[PDB]
Amino acid sequence: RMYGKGKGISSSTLPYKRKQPSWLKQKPSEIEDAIIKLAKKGQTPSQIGATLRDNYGIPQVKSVTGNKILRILRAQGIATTIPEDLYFLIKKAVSMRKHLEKNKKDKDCKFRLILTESKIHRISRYYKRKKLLPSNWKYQSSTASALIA
Amino acid sequence: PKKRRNGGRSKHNRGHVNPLRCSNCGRCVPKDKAIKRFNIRNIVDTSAQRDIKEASVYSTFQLPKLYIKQCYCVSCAIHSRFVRVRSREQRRVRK
Amino acid sequence: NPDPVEESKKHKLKRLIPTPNSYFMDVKCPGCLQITTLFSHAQNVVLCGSCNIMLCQPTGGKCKLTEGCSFRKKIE
Amino acid sequence: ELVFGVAHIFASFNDTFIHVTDLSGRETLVRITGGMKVKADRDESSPYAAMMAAQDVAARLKELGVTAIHIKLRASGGTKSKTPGPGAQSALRALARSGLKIGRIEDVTPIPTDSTRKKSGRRGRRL
Amino acid sequence: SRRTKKVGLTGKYGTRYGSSLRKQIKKIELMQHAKYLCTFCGKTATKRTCVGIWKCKKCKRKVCGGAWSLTTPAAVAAKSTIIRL
Amino acid sequence: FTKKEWYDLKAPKMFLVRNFGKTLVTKTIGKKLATDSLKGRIYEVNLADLNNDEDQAHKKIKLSCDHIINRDCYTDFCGLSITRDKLCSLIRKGYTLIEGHTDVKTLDNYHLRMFCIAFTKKRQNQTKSTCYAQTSQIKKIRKKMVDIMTAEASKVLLKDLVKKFIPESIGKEIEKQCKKIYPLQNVLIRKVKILKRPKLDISKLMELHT
Amino acid sequence: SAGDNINAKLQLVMKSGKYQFGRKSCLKALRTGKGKLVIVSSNCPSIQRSVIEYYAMLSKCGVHDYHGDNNDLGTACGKLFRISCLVITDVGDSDIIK
RNA sequence: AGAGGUGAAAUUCUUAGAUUUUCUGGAGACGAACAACUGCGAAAGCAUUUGUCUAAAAUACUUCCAUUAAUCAAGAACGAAAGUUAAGGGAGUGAAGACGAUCAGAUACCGUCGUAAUCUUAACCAUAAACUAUGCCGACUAGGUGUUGGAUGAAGUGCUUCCUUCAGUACCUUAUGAGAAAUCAAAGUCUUUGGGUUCU
RNA sequence: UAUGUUC
Repeated sequence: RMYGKGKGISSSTLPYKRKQPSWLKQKPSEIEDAIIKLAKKGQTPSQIGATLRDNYGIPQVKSVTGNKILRILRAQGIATTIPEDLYFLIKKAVSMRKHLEKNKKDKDCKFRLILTESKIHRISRYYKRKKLLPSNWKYQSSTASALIA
Repeated sequence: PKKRRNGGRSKHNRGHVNPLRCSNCGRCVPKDKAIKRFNIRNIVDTSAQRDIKEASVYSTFQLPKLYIKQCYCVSCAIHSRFVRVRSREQRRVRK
Repeated sequence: NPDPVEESKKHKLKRLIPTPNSYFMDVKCPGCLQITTLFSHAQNVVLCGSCNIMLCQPTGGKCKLTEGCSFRKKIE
Repeated sequence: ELVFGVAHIFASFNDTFIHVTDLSGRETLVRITGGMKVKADRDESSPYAAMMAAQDVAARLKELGVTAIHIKLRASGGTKSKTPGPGAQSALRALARSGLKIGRIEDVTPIPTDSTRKKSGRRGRRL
Repeated sequence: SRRTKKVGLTGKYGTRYGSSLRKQIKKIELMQHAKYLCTFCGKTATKRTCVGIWKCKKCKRKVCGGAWSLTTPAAVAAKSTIIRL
Repeated sequence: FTKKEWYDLKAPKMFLVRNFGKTLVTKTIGKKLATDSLKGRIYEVNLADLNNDEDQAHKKIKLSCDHIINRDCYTDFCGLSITRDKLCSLIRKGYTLIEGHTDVKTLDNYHLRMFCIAFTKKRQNQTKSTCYAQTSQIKKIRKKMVDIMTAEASKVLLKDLVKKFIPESIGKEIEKQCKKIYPLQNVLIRKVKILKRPKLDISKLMELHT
Repeated sequence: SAGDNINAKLQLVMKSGKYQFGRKSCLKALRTGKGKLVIVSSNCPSIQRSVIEYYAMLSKCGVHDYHGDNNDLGTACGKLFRISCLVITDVGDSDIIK
């Protein structure tokens, strides 16, 4: 774990079968359109995959079609300018700062906000080392509330 | 050289334990370290029981008990004989 | 002797060959005769195809399903 | 006919108060304590002092008219001590042997749900 | 560049009066001369006009507040108790 | 003293003995009418002595002298509490105790504060050493007991609330309502106190005395 | 979680649909009847809020009292200026209609 | 007519009614019993109810990204108690101090009283035997008894227990493992000496 | 659970 203690090995393990499940006679001719419609209706790719697994019964979009969900979203041009995890971290930091402004006596909240901003800086450094984020992206803490956009 | 494995108290996964006060001397002692004795005693001895039950009414009177629950520091417990010094090998045994 | 091990079902996830414990099932409500796909350990609420009814309640585990009906694995 | 009073017994490692009042707790009938039955400036808490303290109040109650008594046992206070002093034993004993009837018995020592700081420092009494 | 290390706005007093007195007056002059949030227009533009009067530059609306701040903790708490009911 | 005269004490109609005790005051050397001294006197008397049954020996009722005629005081319900020895007896290590309190008003505008206590159960097939309940379960139990107390004290008058205090009809209801969430052993209304009472109505006091 | 959902729907409409913020634009839009929903900040001056409400009642357009002031409404819309008044000429793929 | 207090006393309160009994109102602090070799937190620490805000962890996942990570000089946040500053509070306790005792002396231990402090708010201070005297991350090595939080499967009566497992958290035994030993399931896998890293 | 030095 990045901060604190606890190994917490809870996760999801993909099946050995890499290919599309045999019982799925469904055709991949419209699964990408389904995810595109879902993203248009407004869903982050994580919950797009979750909704696809639950309500559509088509696990491992990568197995159904040899291309992964955020990748097809980018290929269609729908993908957001800020990656999902970084945006969620920014939202958490914005909420925490909004709370702290009212309660400056919340030392624990201040500490965890420092931790969250450290994570934000590390992951933004990674994303701008890749070309997934503009080189001038900084995350100043003043206008992050509207930076979600 | 670390007389006891537990350090003389029962603190684990914990930073601080609020202290209580010795019933005998009033010393501050951590709650996990204090020697606790829950005394459920008779209000009187057997002879006084035999006196006041027959001097009482309802013909079935049962005397109430006294629930004390004292706590002592190490020095007071040792002096009042609630705990013994014990031998090194016997020091491990609790019950 | 860890190569031909066989009774590792009770072994925790990520055993010698990591395989998920979840699966997919087809559900049929009595008197409704409908076909739909469902995920064990589902996290959302699902509705039937023929007649809109409740099927499973998303909990921390394998859901609760309904009192009756027939649910069968989709494994081949 | 049976007429009832309430004897508050106060045993606090010093003089044993024996305080008979009426049922309401006001209009006290007699209050003897243990400091008048002994004149050694000590033994105020003694079983012997409590014994005479109790038979004196028993005689006064006999002459006053009340014949049955409800015990209200009390030990020091919320901050000082929780156990009754040596005099409670003999107070109850002598009240029983005096011939006046005894009804219900209750401990009413003030028990602090709070924890106001008790005397002596964090190192306690060193004697 | 940075002009005074620590005296800030109290640099106007030079060396006169005690350092403790100057620090005490700095603490309260900082909030006496600050702009506050005008809850009627949402623009942080209400400044002190006289000792207890605070006027918004945009609304031109003025409220009764503290001597050195727009609100005081005692008044805020009293309003909180009143608005609880 | 010689200038003190006995007075009789009466109990409300819903109790059994109806005469529990005698009180004494001073004579009326008139600046004090020697009746205002008696008025507003609280008498703490056991339910066992008020109902002639040993089963209720753990509850004591407070009766407040409210009206005096001739030589007998009449009194009225002023509060109740369970005894210290029983309270300590029903507290043991290895169980979690749940306490709750609520403020209610009867149909007679009798403002009461009631404190109830409860403990968890071992049940039969536990084969464990502790019966601790989770904090969420404790919160649910406390909310349930507060709601039950407020409902069963608000729907009725004061006299019938006192009457139902005797069989501990509220502890049984809390038991049967919390059975389905977490089993509870002996749970009772530990204490009831009167926060405020309406203006004295001698008419109502007498129709409840008769 | 009472303002978060409406903020998310606002995010969706700013992304997808077309809108207009400002008193004059909203008044004109729902004068011509192109307004599907109007959002009023809690900070809106009383007279102008009443004007908006009367106009929308006339035009059969819904009004939503935003929980924040014009400052929070601006950030919710993603702008760096106070809004205090929103009109949505058409909803994108957002469920702000129900 | 004594009450406090003590080893015994005395200082102290007390016919103007002390102590004691009962009731009413106010005040400040505290939150017993439950309460544990139990829980949470980076540590300091955190225990009356309820509400709101806020975060964390484990578990479950055929959800997403795909190396984004480990440890870290400088640098930064927090940091018991005491102490400092300014308002408030001020019951109880009580560094100083004043008495009464004890003693050869007693400026101490004991007793009576008592200022600062303790509490709240806003700032400083940055220290503790701040201790499991044991840096953090990773792999491997053994049986049992528990216990906390989830998840899995089955069974006495819609409801309770047992099985498996994950993550905590202790304890017992065992070492042809270690160690100077006390002891240690890590303080082991080290002259058969090298997984990574910081500090001393 | 009075006090009780030094070699």
